[PDB]
Amino acid sequence: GQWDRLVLNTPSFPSNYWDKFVKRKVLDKHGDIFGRERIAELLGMDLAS
Amino acid sequence: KDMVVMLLSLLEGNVVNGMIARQMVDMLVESSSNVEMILKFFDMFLKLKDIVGSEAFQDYVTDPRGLISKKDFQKAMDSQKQFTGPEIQFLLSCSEADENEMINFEEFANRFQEPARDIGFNVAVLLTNLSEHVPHDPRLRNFLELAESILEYFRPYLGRIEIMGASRRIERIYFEISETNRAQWEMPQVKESKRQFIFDVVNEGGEAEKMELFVSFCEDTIFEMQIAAQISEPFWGELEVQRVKFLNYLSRNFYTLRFLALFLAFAINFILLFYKVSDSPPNMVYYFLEESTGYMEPALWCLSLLHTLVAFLCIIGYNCLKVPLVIFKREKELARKLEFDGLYITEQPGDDDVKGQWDRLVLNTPSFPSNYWDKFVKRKVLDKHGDIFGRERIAELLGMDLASLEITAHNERKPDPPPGLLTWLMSIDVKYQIWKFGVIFTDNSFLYLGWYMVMSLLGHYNNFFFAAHLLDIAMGVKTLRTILSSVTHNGKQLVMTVGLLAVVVYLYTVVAFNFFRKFYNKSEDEDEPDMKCDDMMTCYLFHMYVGVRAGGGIGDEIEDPAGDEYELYRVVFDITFFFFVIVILLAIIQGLIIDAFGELRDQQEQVKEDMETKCFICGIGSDYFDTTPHGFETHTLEEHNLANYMFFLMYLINKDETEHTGQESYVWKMYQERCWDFFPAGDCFRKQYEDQLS
Amino acid sequence: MVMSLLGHYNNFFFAAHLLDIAMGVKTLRTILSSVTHNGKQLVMTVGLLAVVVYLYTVVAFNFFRKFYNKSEDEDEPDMKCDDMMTCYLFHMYVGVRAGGGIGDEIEDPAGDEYELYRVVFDITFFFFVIVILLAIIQGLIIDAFG
Amino acid sequence: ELRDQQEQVKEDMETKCFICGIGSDYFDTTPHGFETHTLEEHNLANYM
Ligand SMILES: Nc1ncnc2c1ncn2[C@@H]1O[C@H](COP(=O)(O)OP(=O)(O)OP(=O)(O)O)[C@@H](O)[C@H]1O
Ligand SMILES: Nc1ncnc2c1ncn2[C@@H]1O[C@H](COP(=O)(O)OP(=O)(O)OP(=O)(O)O)[C@@H](O)[C@H]1O
Ligand SMILES: CCCn1c(=O)[nH]c(=O)c2[nH]cnc21
Ligand SMILES: [Ca+2]
Ligand SMILES: [Zn+2]
Ligand SMILES: [Zn+2]
Repeated sequence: GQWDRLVLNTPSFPSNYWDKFVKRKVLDKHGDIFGRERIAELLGMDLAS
Repeated sequence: KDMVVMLLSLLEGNVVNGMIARQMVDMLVESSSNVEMILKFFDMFLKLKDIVGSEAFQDYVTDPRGLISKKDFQKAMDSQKQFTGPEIQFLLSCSEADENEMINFEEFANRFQEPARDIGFNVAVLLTNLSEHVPHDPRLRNFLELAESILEYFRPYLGRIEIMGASRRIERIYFEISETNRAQWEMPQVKESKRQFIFDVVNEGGEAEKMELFVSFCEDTIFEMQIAAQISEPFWGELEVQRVKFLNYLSRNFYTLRFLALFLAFAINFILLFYKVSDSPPNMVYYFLEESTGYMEPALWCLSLLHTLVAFLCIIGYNCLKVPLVIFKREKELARKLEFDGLYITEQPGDDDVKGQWDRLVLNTPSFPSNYWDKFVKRKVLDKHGDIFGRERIAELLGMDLASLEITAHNERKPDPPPGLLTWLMSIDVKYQIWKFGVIFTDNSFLYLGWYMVMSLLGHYNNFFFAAHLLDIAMGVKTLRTILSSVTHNGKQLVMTVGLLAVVVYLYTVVAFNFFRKFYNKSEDEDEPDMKCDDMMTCYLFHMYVGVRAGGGIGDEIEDPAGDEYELYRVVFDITFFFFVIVILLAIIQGLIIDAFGELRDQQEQVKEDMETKCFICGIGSDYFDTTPHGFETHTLEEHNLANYMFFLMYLINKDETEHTGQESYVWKMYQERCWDFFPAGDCFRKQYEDQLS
Repeated sequence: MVMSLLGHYNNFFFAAHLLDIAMGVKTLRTILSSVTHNGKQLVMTVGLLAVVVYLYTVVAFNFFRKFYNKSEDEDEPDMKCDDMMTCYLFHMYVGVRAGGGIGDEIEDPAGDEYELYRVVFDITFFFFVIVILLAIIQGLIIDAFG
Repeated sequence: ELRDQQEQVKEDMETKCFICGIGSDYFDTTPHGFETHTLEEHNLANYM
């Protein structure tokens, strides 16, 4: 669990796993309570893009 | 809350799809709007409590003093998106904003929580009861959906059980569980005790006394919970408070002290490996350390002192932590025997029961119910058995003052003995203390720790006695306990096998002493002969010592019989010795150990299978429940969880009798009478309402 | 791969790759799994064996030193239990490997004031160490099979 | 073999009635049903 923190911010995270949209799904699920910008920083996401 | 209690009382003894429940649902439907308003009140404030702790809110709150402006609060609410605009306006109105429009969100959140918890819990109980007794009603499912947050919040605190009620019908009971009770239950020691109790009742437990054993386990667990609470941390009085602090610290850190003692013993023996013996100092030999550093002797001295100190502290920690449960259990069983069995009134122990004979001392003692709660057991016994066996006689047996019994009832008297050393000495009850000391010295763990302490003290006299404390690794490690238990399991059989081995060797020795003496010379020098079988005792010692240890038997040691008139007799002798003694008897030992392994394994496997296949309470199999998906899991977690029965017992004990409901009073009276018929056996709510539920 | 590369430096490192037969053969994996199943228990049993041998070594170092001379030449004596470390090594090395225990290796106590003490010492060593603890190992393996 | 013989005897006696052969489950449908059956209803000592 500590090691897996590195790959969260990586663009290539869902490289072998099919779901490429899991980051946006998590942002939708937990953005309101935990902050959209904060989730984006955690997951390497560019809110504008 | 009172009105909801009245409604729940109306629902007492309510069958599935009952008229009263359906009319309650109709009333709720008629009052739907106001019910929704109430649920919205509760959910708004519950959600606010978590939102204000949410960090996102902390992002919006910039002000150092912890206050949040009305505008920033509104922005945070809309960001969370869980609230509507009207709800945010209502929250702002309820906020006690100062003239600067600044709000203290902490107090705003904490204000309505505590007042509304009881009503929230009772509303959840009402809705749960109604849902379970009217399973198919969209009008009720809508209310439940509105109350989802409340039910989620109160889920850990809602305990449900099933009993056989006065109506010959299974009834579900809903009650409240305290967070402290749940935490104390979840403590690891309680879990280990639960595992041990389950293993015992499943491997060597009778179904008839299963519920009595379960109730006793619950009582003991409550007592341990009290002990844990007491020891838990948040000029004679000053000395007393530091003393209790020190004792509580020892009790809390008892196991760490045990591990520390083990580590110290290991270090001491590591050092002891370095001794050497020489005639000269560094006719009578000298034992001296050998080290280049030279710092090792004082280290050993210190380690010995610390080990002894830790042993003494472990004694104290045991006496403070675990002895009280021993005394509580012993007092409880004696009280129950007196009240119900009438042991010392009618039956009288057999004189084969040393414990029953020992317990006579404490009957007449004032301090008898010192650790056990019931202080009135003596008067109860006097009422029960006085007429047949004599009130004065019972009073003499139990140390009771018939006159003072009446005065205690007439009014309270205060004979204030201001605290003093002499007053404490008077308070000491010699007979009770002696009985208690006998109990403790009989306790095995106390004996082991005392042996530990004595061996450390002797180690100070001779440092090599510190090696015995390395045997504590057994008790330290569960794996070692299991391995040793494998041997102990068939230990009596092993001793009998050894005795048989001795007997067979004795017979072989007789045969040798009579017919085969010449072959037992163990001397090469012909002038001086050393005959081991010229005497029977020497021959027996020789056989038992060399032959058993040998792989081929005695024939390996004794002289070749080739070219002798008794050659065939001796080869039979030796081969039979080899086969019977070396092969079989040893093989018997190894097979006993192997069988012990399998027996322990199958015990654990059987316990696990019984717990996974059947309910501990009702005994109904997993198949019936699994007819419904996850049915057995739901049954063992919700319907018939034993933890919930324990929590119910605690809840009844804490609750006032006048507040008791009909179900609670029924179960309480049956518990006091020690009747366990209310426990559902062979029946369940599902089975009873099978057709109505579906 | 590393063992092969080291094998190029010294060809004898290629023997380690014969341990791959385990993973190659399912039967070998099952047999080895029988041991691994109770491996922790086996290690604990070995530790207990070491502890008991240590206790016996203490007893010998205190009371039975004279019996631990392993030299026939009287002029030069080789005493294995004049030091505790040497005595422990001697016990763990010879006694366990022996079938009758340490008594097989050390000198006959006949005609000595401590004869009965030593026969108890040797017989108890034999029964507790050689018979039981080993038997515990074999029973653990047997139980793993079942 | 001897161990499993004893265990099987004990399990058979605890699960089924010596007389009727009906299992403990049917009787335990009623609380303490098997105990009542083996002590009162179908006690072999009473037949003797
Ligand atoms: N009446 C019952 N109440 C509770 N559990 C029951 C009951 N009847 C059977 N069980 C079985 O007991 C199991 C309880 O879990 P278990 O004994 O594994 O302990 P635990 O509290 O979950 O934790 P741990 O495994 O750490 O000890 C349930 O999953 C179920 O299999
Ligand atoms: N028809 C039956 N009659 C009596 N016992 C039966 C019958 N069917 C099964 N049993 C089982 O036999 C048990 C009888 O008890 P058990 O065999 O342990 O001997 P006991 O007379 O109680 O005494 P002890 O254990 O000292 O021999 C009953 O508890 C029940 O488990
Ligand atoms: C551990 C003792 C707790 N307890 C109990 O187990 N049963 C009771 O009837 C009672 N009355 C007050 N305390 C009680
Ligand atoms: Ca009342
Ligand atoms: Zn059940
Ligand atoms: Zn029958």
